[PDB]
Amino acid sequence: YLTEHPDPNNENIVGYNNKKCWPRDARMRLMKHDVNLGRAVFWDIKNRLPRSVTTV
Amino acid sequence: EVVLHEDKKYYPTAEEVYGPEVETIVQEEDTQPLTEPIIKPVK
Amino acid sequence: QEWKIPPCISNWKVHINENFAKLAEAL
Amino acid sequence: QLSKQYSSRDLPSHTKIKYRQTTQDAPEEVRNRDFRRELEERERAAAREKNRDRWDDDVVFKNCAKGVDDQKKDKRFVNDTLRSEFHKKFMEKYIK
Amino acid sequence: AIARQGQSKDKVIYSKYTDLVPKEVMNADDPDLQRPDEEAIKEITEKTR
Amino acid sequence: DHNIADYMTAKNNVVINYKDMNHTNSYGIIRGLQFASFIVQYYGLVMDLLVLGLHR
Amino acid sequence: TMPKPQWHPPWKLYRVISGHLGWVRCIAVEPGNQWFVTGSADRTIKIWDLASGKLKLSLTGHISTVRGVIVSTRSPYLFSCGEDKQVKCWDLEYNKVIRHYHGHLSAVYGLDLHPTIDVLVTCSRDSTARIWDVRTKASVHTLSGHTNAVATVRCQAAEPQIITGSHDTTIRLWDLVAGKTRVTLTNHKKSVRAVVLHPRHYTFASGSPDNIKQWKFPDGSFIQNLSGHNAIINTLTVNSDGVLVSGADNGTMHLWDWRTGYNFQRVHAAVQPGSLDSESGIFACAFDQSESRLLTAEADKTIKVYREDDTAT
Amino acid sequence: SSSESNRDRRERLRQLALPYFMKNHLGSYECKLCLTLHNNEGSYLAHTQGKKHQTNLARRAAKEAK
Amino acid sequence: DTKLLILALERLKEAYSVKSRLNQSQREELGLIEQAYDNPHEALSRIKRHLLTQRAFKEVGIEFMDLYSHLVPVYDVEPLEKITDAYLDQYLWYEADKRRLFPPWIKPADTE
Amino acid sequence: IKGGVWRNTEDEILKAAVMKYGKNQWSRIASLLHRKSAKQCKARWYEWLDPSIKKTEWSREEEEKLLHLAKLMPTQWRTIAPIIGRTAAQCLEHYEFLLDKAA
Amino acid sequence: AKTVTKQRVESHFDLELRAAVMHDILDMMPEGIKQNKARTILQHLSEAWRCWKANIPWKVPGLPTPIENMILRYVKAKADWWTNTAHYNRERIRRGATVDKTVCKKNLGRL
Ligand SMILES: [Zn+2]
Repeated sequence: YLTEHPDPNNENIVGYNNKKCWPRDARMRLMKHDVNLGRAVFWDIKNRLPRSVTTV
Repeated sequence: EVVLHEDKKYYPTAEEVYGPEVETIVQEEDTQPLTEPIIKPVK
Repeated sequence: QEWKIPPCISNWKVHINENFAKLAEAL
Repeated sequence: QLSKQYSSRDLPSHTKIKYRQTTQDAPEEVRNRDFRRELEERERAAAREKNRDRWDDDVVFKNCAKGVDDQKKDKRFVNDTLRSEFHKKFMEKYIK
Repeated sequence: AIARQGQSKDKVIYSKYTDLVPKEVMNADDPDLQRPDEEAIKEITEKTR
Repeated sequence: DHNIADYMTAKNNVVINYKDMNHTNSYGIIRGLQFASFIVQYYGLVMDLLVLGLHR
Repeated sequence: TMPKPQWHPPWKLYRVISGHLGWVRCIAVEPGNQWFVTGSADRTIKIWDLASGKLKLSLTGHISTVRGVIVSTRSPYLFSCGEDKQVKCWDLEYNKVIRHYHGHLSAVYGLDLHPTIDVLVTCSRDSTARIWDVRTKASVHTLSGHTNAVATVRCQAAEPQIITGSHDTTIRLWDLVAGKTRVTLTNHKKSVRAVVLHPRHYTFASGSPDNIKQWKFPDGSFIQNLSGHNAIINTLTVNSDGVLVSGADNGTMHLWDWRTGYNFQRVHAAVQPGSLDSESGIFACAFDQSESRLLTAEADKTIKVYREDDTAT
Repeated sequence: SSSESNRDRRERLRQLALPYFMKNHLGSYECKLCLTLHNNEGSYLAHTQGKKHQTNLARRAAKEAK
Repeated sequence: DTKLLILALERLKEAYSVKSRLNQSQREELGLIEQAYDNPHEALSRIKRHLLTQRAFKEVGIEFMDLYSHLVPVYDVEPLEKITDAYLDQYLWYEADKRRLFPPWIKPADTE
Repeated sequence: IKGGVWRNTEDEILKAAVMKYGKNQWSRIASLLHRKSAKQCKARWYEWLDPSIKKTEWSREEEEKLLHLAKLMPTQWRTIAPIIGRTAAQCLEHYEFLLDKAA
Repeated sequence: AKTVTKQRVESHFDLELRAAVMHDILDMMPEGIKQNKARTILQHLSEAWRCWKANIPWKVPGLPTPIENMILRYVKAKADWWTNTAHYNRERIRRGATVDKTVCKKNLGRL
């Protein structure tokens, strides 16, 4: 992921969605390894779906 | 070549139509949020 | 004559791409 | 022949006239000003500010998301009510 | 005199062809076209007020 | 059986009418069909085969 | 001509600002070149930074299309009038309406402020124009007269204080204190939509679809006839440099030498990115205080700013 | 009674669209060329709007033109 | 076959179960479904005849149910094609479940 | 119960009614006929009675075009029908006629 | 001096649109000299507006191009007004501020 989509400013944490219903200690922490692992996941999934078929 | 209806351009870029010399800017929203005074009083 | 106006009598009061061929024959 | 009828709206309100003051921008200042210089320098300042600002060994598909950098569709303003990007978003949102 | 008939002599009314026809130039300026003056304006304004 | 298929498909191609408006639907599937469910779940099976991959 | 007269530099388009959702019908500029304001079919009044062109402030409160906007010089007010029927006075100290002037029977097309007296003059479809006492919200006078909708009204200090024109093609000059007509000009064949008073000369001009006439003061002797560009023309506006601009419904804009009727430049401007070709033409336009910028309000829902070209000759 | 309105409306419609159709001394509709009797003018009109009624007018057309 | 047709017909009848005076088209639908109970083999043969032949159907009405957030499309079909399609659906799902078409991971599932 | 075979009387009266009232008012036209509804009247107009509909043999070009398109977009008759300029039911019948007479 | 109001707004907007077009164009288009198609041009206006509501492309075989560019202009304006109003109302209902029997059904029809 970082190969095709670099983030030198660590902006992957700007638009990441957490669930704000929960209390803070229950809500998800924000860390580089964790967040970027997330976007890498979602990106890997998306690349298996051709845009003309469906998308995410 | 093929363009999905997801994109499919209609109309040229904003900038292109006017030409380079003019500056085209789209103001949406605004700034100086309203509690500010246009014309600020004396004190 | 030019400013003759068609009466607005009221009613109230298609092409295809060839890529479909390539696709269908492909399938 | 003037009627003795009245109405709520009509009654006094704001009987005083707020004259502009000197720092608000009284006409006296305006007459003296060289607007053109002021307008130029402000413009220049604005410009400067702007400048400052800026495995899976098996799959059907090789990467679709190569050069797909969003595109300026939300930068284009369109004077057409049904093809404005605002309208698209609205249409997308509220119908299923 | 037909047209005036209703009105007083004082009140003006255009009718002849001459009125219609153009008059030219008048130069960059002449005393002929100018804004009454400061002082006339003050008088008018005060009386009006 | 090919007949069932041609029926199901040919059904999704019909005229949508609301008061004044009429148009043909040549592309998107109609949800409101009785059997539309089976189309949805089967097609979804296909895209699942895309996402997971055949081996997994 | 006199001798191939008064060489003026061409203008170029400098900037395009989007951000109205309706037609922009009206532009006004603040007394200090700080901010210029626009009325729209959107029902908003927006105030824009002259320099950067960023939007400062959106006001809401009209019910229908805002047609006319004035920023007072001697008091911190906007006046606006609309298709609604309502003329409102906004106190820009709080950005709220403090008074409302009530009484026209239809849409109010136009309005203007007396420069020294403190009285507001408005035009309406109902064929009248009114003189309103700003302070008491009172119909000082009603100017009966024209047989159709009054379109554009201008106010001046000297003689014929009120200059007005209507869709019935005739201009009346109104003697303020009497509220009666001194002069009727009938020399346009089609609707008079715009008039403008020349900053220094003591003359005035009127525009119709057919042509544009200048006038002597008072009493409107005929002077000149500028002919050229034929459209339904909505705007006439003039610099102290003698530059007269004519807008039009077909999009076209022409620049004129006030003195001679020499039409030095013709500007036909591209419509906005989306839009349609037909939604072209400028409803109105104005000049900043420095005479260095020309602003236009267009049906393509934009504001264009023109800047005088510095290389020119 | 609603039924009564239809009878009225289907006579007038067959009067508009209508030179041969008539009404006898009774109420029925008749084609004076073909000498046919029609239950309803519209039903009669269709026979009046038919290709046989058409012909027998042409045949009488020729038969007179001779 | 009778099993399937019965199920589908009941399903269709369930939308109108409260049954105010309804309307004309709905009336046609109740009368036609009711017809299907009396002479089932007729209905089944007519259905299979459609499924073997007709490729052109009539226009579907459309309207939007309002959830105050996102609208929901709603389609309206002529009763004949609704009975036909309904039986088609009960059948397709039945054969499908018998043959284990859908793997377990698809779970708007009957079991749970 | 309302459904049934179309009659020359109902069909001609449909002609006259459509002529008088106009295309967009169906409930008014269904009011005059008996044993027929508005939907049935409309679809009966646009399917068959409509004079713009072409009733005649198919030329060679129309057969080439119909066969090609039907091999292009299988089973879609309401998409093809406007392209060849014929009614969907009609071009259907003609297609099964081409495969029927072809063997 | 009746005051614009919710009951009267739609009627008001169309009233002053008919007037806007009428004054503008009959003071703009003319040289018919007798009466130029005022009833008729307005009937073309309502016809075009219905056609755009039905999403039917509207092309009159004969017509002056200034009249056509006219109608297309004003019709697009009214379309912008109607559409923007629709968006705004769906926002109000979404937030659940407005309880009205009519604006819900109307707003539905619009979307
Ligand atoms: Zn006969």
